[PDB]
Amino acid sequence: VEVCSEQAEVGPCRARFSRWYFDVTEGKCAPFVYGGCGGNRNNFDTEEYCMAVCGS
Amino acid sequence: IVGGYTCEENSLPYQVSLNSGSHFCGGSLISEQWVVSAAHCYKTRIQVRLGEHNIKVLEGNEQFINAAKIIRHPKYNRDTLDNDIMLIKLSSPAVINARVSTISLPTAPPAAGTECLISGWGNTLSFGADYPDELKCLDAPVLTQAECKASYPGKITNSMFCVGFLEGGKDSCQRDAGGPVVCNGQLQGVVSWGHGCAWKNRPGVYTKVYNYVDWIKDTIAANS
Repeated sequence: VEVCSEQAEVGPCRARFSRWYFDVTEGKCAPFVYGGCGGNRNNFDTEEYCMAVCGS
Repeated sequence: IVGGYTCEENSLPYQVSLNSGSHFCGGSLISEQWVVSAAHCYKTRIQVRLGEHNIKVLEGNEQFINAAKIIRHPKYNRDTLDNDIMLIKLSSPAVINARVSTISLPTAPPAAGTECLISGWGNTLSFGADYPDELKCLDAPVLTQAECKASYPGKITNSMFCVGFLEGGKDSCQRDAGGPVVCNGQLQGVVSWGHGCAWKNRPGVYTKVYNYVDWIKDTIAANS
Protein backbone atom coordinates (compact mmCIF):
# COMPACT_ATOMS: atom_id res chain seq x y z
CA VAL A 1 0.00 0.00 0.00
CA GLU A 2 3.26 1.99 0.34
CA VAL A 3 5.62 0.34 -2.16
CA CYS A 4 6.78 3.68 -3.61
CA SER A 5 9.63 3.63 -1.07
CA GLU A 6 10.85 0.23 -2.31
CA GLN A 7 13.93 0.10 -4.47
CA ALA A 8 13.87 -0.32 -8.22
CA GLU A 9 14.49 -4.06 -8.78
CA VAL A 10 15.69 -5.71 -12.01
CA GLY A 11 14.65 -9.17 -10.84
CA PRO A 12 16.03 -12.60 -11.84
CA CYS A 13 15.01 -12.68 -15.49
CA ARG A 14 17.10 -11.07 -18.18
CA ALA A 15 15.04 -9.08 -20.65
CA ARG A 16 15.52 -5.34 -20.95
CA PHE A 17 12.14 -3.73 -20.35
CA SER A 18 12.03 0.04 -19.93
CA ARG A 19 9.94 0.69 -16.82
CA TRP A 20 9.50 3.44 -14.23
CA TYR A 21 9.98 3.61 -10.50
CA PHE A 22 9.29 6.40 -8.03
CA ASP A 23 12.56 7.84 -6.73
CA VAL A 24 11.78 8.69 -3.11
CA THR A 25 14.74 11.00 -2.67
CA GLU A 26 14.27 13.33 -5.68
CA GLY A 27 10.48 13.49 -5.51
CA LYS A 28 9.87 12.24 -9.07
CA CYS A 29 9.76 9.02 -11.08
CA ALA A 30 12.85 7.84 -12.96
CA PRO A 31 13.47 4.94 -15.38
CA PHE A 32 15.14 1.62 -14.61
CA VAL A 33 15.89 -1.66 -16.40
CA TYR A 34 13.45 -4.46 -15.47
CA GLY A 35 14.21 -8.10 -16.23
CA GLY A 36 10.59 -8.95 -17.00
CA CYS A 37 9.88 -11.15 -13.99
CA GLY A 38 9.96 -10.72 -10.21
CA GLY A 39 10.82 -7.44 -8.52
CA ASN A 40 8.50 -5.23 -6.46
CA ARG A 41 5.41 -3.12 -7.01
CA ASN A 42 7.38 0.15 -7.42
CA ASN A 43 7.40 -0.61 -11.14
CA PHE A 44 5.02 0.90 -13.72
CA ASP A 45 4.64 1.07 -17.47
CA THR A 46 4.49 4.84 -17.85
CA GLU A 47 6.00 7.82 -16.09
CA GLU A 48 2.40 8.97 -15.74
CA TYR A 49 1.03 5.86 -14.00
CA CYS A 50 3.99 6.11 -11.62
CA MET A 51 3.26 9.77 -10.71
CA ALA A 52 -0.48 9.09 -10.35
CA VAL A 53 0.25 6.37 -7.75
CA CYS A 54 3.08 7.99 -5.79
CA GLY A 55 3.39 11.63 -6.97
CA SER A 56 3.50 14.41 -4.38
CA ILE B 1 27.18 -11.31 -22.27
CA VAL B 2 29.58 -10.58 -19.40
CA GLY B 3 33.22 -11.56 -19.73
CA GLY B 4 32.55 -12.84 -23.25
CA TYR B 5 33.90 -11.61 -26.57
CA THR B 6 32.59 -10.10 -29.78
CA CYS B 7 31.33 -12.64 -32.28
CA GLU B 8 32.61 -12.43 -35.82
CA GLU B 9 30.02 -11.19 -38.37
CA ASN B 10 27.82 -13.97 -39.78
CA SER B 11 29.07 -16.69 -37.43
CA LEU B 12 25.66 -16.95 -35.68
CA PRO B 13 23.15 -16.77 -38.56
CA TYR B 14 20.40 -17.94 -36.19
CA GLN B 15 20.85 -15.24 -33.58
CA VAL B 16 17.80 -12.98 -33.73
CA SER B 17 16.53 -10.05 -31.65
CA LEU B 18 13.05 -9.02 -30.55
CA ASN B 19 11.88 -5.37 -30.62
CA SER B 20 9.06 -2.95 -29.68
CA GLY B 21 10.81 0.36 -29.99
CA SER B 22 13.98 -0.96 -28.37
CA HIS B 23 15.89 -4.26 -28.20
CA PHE B 24 14.43 -6.16 -25.26
CA CYS B 25 15.31 -9.85 -25.93
CA GLY B 26 17.16 -12.31 -28.13
CA GLY B 27 15.86 -15.24 -30.11
CA SER B 28 16.59 -18.30 -32.22
CA LEU B 29 15.50 -18.79 -35.82
CA ILE B 30 14.39 -22.45 -35.86
CA SER B 31 12.35 -22.54 -39.09
CA GLU B 32 11.73 -20.24 -42.03
CA GLN B 33 8.68 -18.78 -40.17
CA TRP B 34 9.49 -19.64 -36.54
CA VAL B 35 11.64 -18.25 -33.72
CA VAL B 36 12.23 -19.61 -30.21
CA SER B 37 12.62 -17.30 -27.20
CA ALA B 38 11.76 -17.18 -23.46
CA ALA B 39 8.18 -16.69 -22.25
CA HIS B 40 9.04 -13.73 -20.01
CA CYS B 41 9.91 -11.80 -23.22
CA TYR B 42 6.24 -11.80 -24.16
CA LYS B 43 4.94 -8.50 -25.58
CA THR B 44 1.62 -8.11 -27.39
CA ARG B 45 3.43 -6.67 -30.43
CA ILE B 46 7.00 -7.68 -31.34
CA GLN B 47 9.16 -6.90 -34.36
CA VAL B 48 11.78 -9.63 -35.00
CA ARG B 49 15.04 -8.51 -36.60
CA LEU B 50 17.36 -11.09 -38.21
CA GLY B 51 20.94 -11.09 -39.43
CA GLU B 52 21.94 -8.32 -37.09
CA HIS B 53 25.48 -7.65 -36.02
CA ASN B 54 25.79 -4.02 -34.95
CA ILE B 55 22.39 -3.01 -33.60
CA LYS B 56 22.81 0.75 -34.21
CA VAL B 57 25.04 0.56 -37.34
CA LEU B 58 23.13 -1.47 -39.93
CA GLU B 59 24.10 -2.56 -43.42
CA GLY B 60 21.63 -3.40 -46.16
CA ASN B 61 21.39 -7.15 -45.38
CA GLU B 62 19.31 -7.38 -42.18
CA GLN B 63 15.62 -8.40 -42.15
CA PHE B 64 12.79 -6.79 -40.15
CA ILE B 65 9.66 -8.94 -39.68
CA ASN B 66 6.75 -8.23 -37.32
CA ALA B 67 5.55 -11.17 -35.27
CA ALA B 68 2.13 -12.33 -36.47
CA LYS B 69 1.64 -14.69 -33.48
CA ILE B 70 3.32 -15.04 -30.08
CA ILE B 71 2.60 -18.30 -28.25
CA ARG B 72 3.84 -18.80 -24.69
CA HIS B 73 4.00 -22.25 -23.17
CA PRO B 74 0.60 -23.14 -21.61
CA LYS B 75 2.39 -24.21 -18.40
CA TYR B 76 4.46 -21.02 -18.00
CA ASN B 77 4.48 -19.81 -14.37
CA ARG B 78 5.41 -16.17 -13.73
CA ASP B 79 6.59 -16.63 -10.13
CA THR B 80 8.64 -19.82 -10.33
CA LEU B 81 9.65 -19.32 -14.01
CA ASP B 82 8.53 -22.83 -14.92
CA ASN B 83 8.53 -23.79 -18.61
CA ASP B 84 10.09 -20.46 -19.53
CA ILE B 85 9.87 -20.96 -23.31
CA MET B 86 7.82 -19.33 -26.10
CA LEU B 87 7.54 -19.24 -29.90
CA ILE B 88 7.08 -16.48 -32.49
CA LYS B 89 5.62 -16.88 -36.00
CA LEU B 90 6.93 -14.33 -38.49
CA SER B 91 4.44 -12.55 -40.73
CA SER B 92 6.76 -13.24 -43.70
CA PRO B 93 9.13 -16.24 -44.00
CA ALA B 94 12.79 -15.35 -43.61
CA VAL B 95 15.11 -15.31 -46.62
CA ILE B 96 17.73 -17.88 -45.68
CA ASN B 97 21.27 -17.12 -46.89
CA ALA B 98 24.85 -16.65 -45.65
CA ARG B 99 23.80 -14.19 -42.88
CA VAL B 100 20.31 -15.43 -41.83
CA SER B 101 19.81 -19.15 -41.19
CA THR B 102 18.20 -21.80 -38.98
CA ILE B 103 19.43 -23.97 -36.08
CA SER B 104 18.71 -27.66 -35.60
CA LEU B 105 16.42 -28.67 -32.75
CA PRO B 106 18.08 -30.69 -29.96
CA THR B 107 18.10 -34.44 -30.50
CA ALA B 108 19.27 -35.25 -26.94
CA PRO B 109 19.25 -33.51 -23.53
CA PRO B 110 22.28 -31.38 -22.54
CA ALA B 111 25.15 -33.47 -21.19
CA ALA B 112 26.66 -32.02 -18.04
CA GLY B 113 30.19 -30.80 -18.80
CA THR B 114 29.48 -30.13 -22.49
CA GLU B 115 30.70 -26.83 -23.94
CA CYS B 116 28.09 -24.48 -25.40
CA LEU B 117 27.96 -21.13 -27.20
CA ILE B 118 25.67 -18.49 -25.64
CA SER B 119 25.10 -15.17 -27.40
CA GLY B 120 23.09 -11.94 -27.36
CA TRP B 121 23.28 -8.16 -27.11
CA GLY B 122 23.03 -8.12 -23.35
CA ASN B 123 24.77 -6.04 -20.72
CA THR B 124 28.57 -6.44 -20.42
CA LEU B 125 28.99 -5.39 -16.75
CA SER B 126 28.01 -7.02 -13.45
CA PHE B 127 28.20 -3.67 -11.62
CA GLY B 128 26.31 -1.02 -13.53
CA ALA B 129 25.22 -1.30 -17.13
CA ASP B 130 26.88 -1.18 -20.55
CA TYR B 131 24.73 -2.54 -23.36
CA PRO B 132 26.98 -3.19 -26.38
CA ASP B 133 26.14 -2.71 -30.02
CA GLU B 134 28.22 -5.55 -31.49
CA LEU B 135 26.91 -9.10 -30.92
CA LYS B 136 28.79 -10.89 -28.11
CA CYS B 137 29.73 -14.56 -27.56
CA LEU B 138 30.57 -16.75 -24.58
CA ASP B 139 31.98 -20.30 -24.38
CA ALA B 140 30.76 -22.03 -21.23
CA PRO B 141 30.26 -25.59 -19.98
CA VAL B 142 27.04 -27.23 -18.92
CA LEU B 143 27.15 -27.88 -15.21
CA THR B 144 25.79 -30.77 -13.24
CA GLN B 145 22.14 -30.21 -12.40
CA ALA B 146 23.18 -31.07 -8.84
CA GLU B 147 25.39 -27.94 -8.57
CA CYS B 148 22.66 -25.98 -10.32
CA LYS B 149 20.17 -26.73 -7.51
CA ALA B 150 22.94 -26.20 -4.95
CA SER B 151 23.33 -22.65 -6.32
CA TYR B 152 19.55 -21.98 -6.22
CA PRO B 153 18.03 -24.26 -3.55
CA GLY B 154 14.46 -25.33 -4.14
CA LYS B 155 14.11 -23.28 -7.33
CA ILE B 156 15.13 -25.71 -10.12
CA THR B 157 12.38 -27.47 -12.01
CA ASN B 158 12.43 -30.18 -14.69
CA SER B 159 12.70 -27.39 -17.31
CA MET B 160 15.94 -25.70 -16.20
CA PHE B 161 19.68 -26.29 -16.24
CA CYS B 162 22.77 -24.18 -15.55
CA VAL B 163 25.55 -23.03 -17.87
CA GLY B 164 28.50 -20.90 -16.93
CA PHE B 165 31.26 -20.61 -14.37
CA LEU B 166 30.63 -21.06 -10.65
CA GLU B 167 33.62 -18.80 -9.98
CA GLY B 168 31.74 -15.95 -11.63
CA GLY B 169 32.82 -13.28 -14.04
CA LYS B 170 31.23 -14.89 -17.12
CA ASP B 171 27.50 -15.11 -17.90
CA SER B 172 24.55 -13.85 -19.93
CA CYS B 173 22.86 -10.62 -18.73
CA GLN B 174 19.79 -8.42 -19.18
CA ARG B 175 18.77 -8.34 -22.88
CA ASP B 176 20.37 -11.77 -23.44
CA ALA B 177 17.16 -13.47 -22.26
CA GLY B 178 15.51 -15.61 -24.89
CA GLY B 179 18.79 -15.90 -26.75
CA PRO B 180 20.33 -19.22 -27.75
CA VAL B 181 22.69 -21.62 -26.12
CA VAL B 182 24.00 -23.95 -28.84
CA CYS B 183 25.91 -27.14 -27.97
CA ASN B 184 27.53 -29.38 -30.62
CA GLY B 185 25.57 -27.66 -33.36
CA GLN B 186 22.02 -27.79 -31.99
CA LEU B 187 19.91 -25.56 -29.77
CA GLN B 188 20.00 -26.83 -26.16
CA GLY B 189 18.56 -23.90 -24.19
CA VAL B 190 17.02 -20.48 -23.94
CA VAL B 191 18.56 -17.97 -21.57
CA SER B 192 16.10 -17.34 -18.74
CA TRP B 193 17.20 -16.02 -15.34
CA GLY B 194 19.91 -15.63 -12.76
CA HIS B 195 20.62 -13.88 -9.47
CA GLY B 196 22.73 -11.00 -10.75
CA CYS B 197 25.04 -11.20 -13.74
CA ALA B 198 28.11 -13.44 -13.51
CA TRP B 199 28.27 -13.34 -9.73
CA LYS B 200 30.12 -15.82 -7.62
CA ASN B 201 28.18 -19.10 -7.23
CA ARG B 202 25.25 -17.78 -9.33
CA PRO B 203 25.51 -18.93 -12.96
CA GLY B 204 22.86 -18.35 -15.60
CA VAL B 205 19.74 -20.53 -15.59
CA TYR B 206 18.48 -21.61 -19.01
CA THR B 207 15.40 -23.41 -20.31
CA LYS B 208 15.72 -27.07 -21.41
CA VAL B 209 14.58 -26.89 -25.03
CA TYR B 210 14.92 -30.69 -25.44
CA ASN B 211 11.88 -31.11 -23.16
CA TYR B 212 9.82 -29.11 -25.70
CA VAL B 213 10.58 -30.63 -29.14
CA ASP B 214 7.18 -32.35 -29.03
CA TRP B 215 5.22 -29.23 -28.01
CA ILE B 216 7.19 -26.98 -30.40
CA LYS B 217 6.28 -29.35 -33.22
CA ASP B 218 2.55 -29.55 -32.44
CA THR B 219 2.37 -25.73 -32.18
CA ILE B 220 3.84 -25.28 -35.66
CA ALA B 221 1.29 -27.76 -37.07
CA ALA B 222 -1.72 -26.18 -35.31
CA ASN B 223 -0.70 -22.71 -36.62
CA SER B 224 0.37 -23.36 -40.22
